[PDB]
Amino acid sequence: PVDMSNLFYKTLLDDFSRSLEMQPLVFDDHGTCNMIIDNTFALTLSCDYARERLLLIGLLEPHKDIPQQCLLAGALNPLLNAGPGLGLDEKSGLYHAYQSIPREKLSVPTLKREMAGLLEWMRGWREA
Amino acid sequence: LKANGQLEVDGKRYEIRAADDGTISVLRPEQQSKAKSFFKGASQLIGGSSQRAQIAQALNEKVASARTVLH
Repeated sequence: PVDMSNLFYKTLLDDFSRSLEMQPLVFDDHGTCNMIIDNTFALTLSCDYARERLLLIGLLEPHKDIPQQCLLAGALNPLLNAGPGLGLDEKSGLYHAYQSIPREKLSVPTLKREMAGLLEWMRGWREA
Repeated sequence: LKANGQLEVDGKRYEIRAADDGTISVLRPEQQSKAKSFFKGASQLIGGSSQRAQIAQALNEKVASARTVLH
């Protein structure tokens, strides 16, 4: 049978959409919700049901000549302050920014705060 | 019943839209290819993607069923 508790993420997403006063955002049949923010940033919310967490994932766009050592220092950010991370996806060759929120900690204000955090992290890298 | 949500948090306002092919076309053209590649790969990023998609599809079917009960 279907584990109905896994609809928690959708319920949250509906409440978030209501807060944003917008047509409801939806998770697709891969458990993801792709969004464009401010006609500038690409962001995805992804439900990791097995690990009981929601992922916020963003497309990073560092300067072509940012030293890889700088990006690797950035990669430690989650350790330093529980903020967003970064890494290289080898399938696409694109740098990804990410934040994970355990199901236990999800709420509409937490999701809002963490999305803004991710966005500002993306903004900093793109213009560094 | 607007497509463009306003996320307000910490003295900032962000406009959110769902990312369909239409909304991607509005990005600057020099931004679109990477955005498309990012979105295409995003749902496969996390380990166990097959099984996650099986779960997601089943949940969405249940949601569709609950709507039919009302109607």
